[PDB]
Amino acid sequence: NLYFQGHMVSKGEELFTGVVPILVELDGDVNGHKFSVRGEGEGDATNGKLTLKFICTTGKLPVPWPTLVTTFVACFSRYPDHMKQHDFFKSAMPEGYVQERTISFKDDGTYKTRAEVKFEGDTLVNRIELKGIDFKEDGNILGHKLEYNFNSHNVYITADKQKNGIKANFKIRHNVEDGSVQLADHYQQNTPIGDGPVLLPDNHYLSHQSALSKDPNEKRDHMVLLEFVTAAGI
Repeated sequence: NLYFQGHMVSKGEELFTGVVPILVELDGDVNGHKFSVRGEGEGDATNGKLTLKFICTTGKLPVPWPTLVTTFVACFSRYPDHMKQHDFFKSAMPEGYVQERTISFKDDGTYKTRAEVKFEGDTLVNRIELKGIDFKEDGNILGHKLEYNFNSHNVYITADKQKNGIKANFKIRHNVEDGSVQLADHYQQNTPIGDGPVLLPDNHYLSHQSALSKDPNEKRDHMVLLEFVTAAGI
């Protein structure tokens, strides 16, 4: 008798009832400084929780770890039941979506990132290409003057019916070691990788909270990240 695979039958938010393994791979280039990062962990969409651990595979990371948190999977957001029809990220799965950002650091350079978030086998993969230009060698970023912590932020989402996708805009505040704040202007676009229909939502926001720590037994440059994300606004 016949055998049916999980994705032959199920799609969308149903692939996220359980705990999904995550793989993150980033190839970076900032002012000609090339680096790579590999991360792995789990995502629990029912609770809006994800745990990730990142290791710089090319040695010393040339930017501070907090500047990369936003680049390092909104499909694990906790959407309340009264907002199911507005969860674009889960509806594009398993084929996934493309996430593109421009991150303009105030008084400094800009990141441009292109990421594909999709299932590879039973693993949720976030594969990123990052290009950084016009950073100051003494600035807060290349000079490693950012504190190792992260603040909570809301990501304000609007539909983009033109490109069958999503748009978002938000400011990130990085604590600087001298007591000031380094601003990171995020502009974001999301478009489905596949051709199937996707939920295009009314205006709403994702609420992000993050916790960074270290593993004292890991000698490679690394970051441990706990994130909680929930949806709200309607």
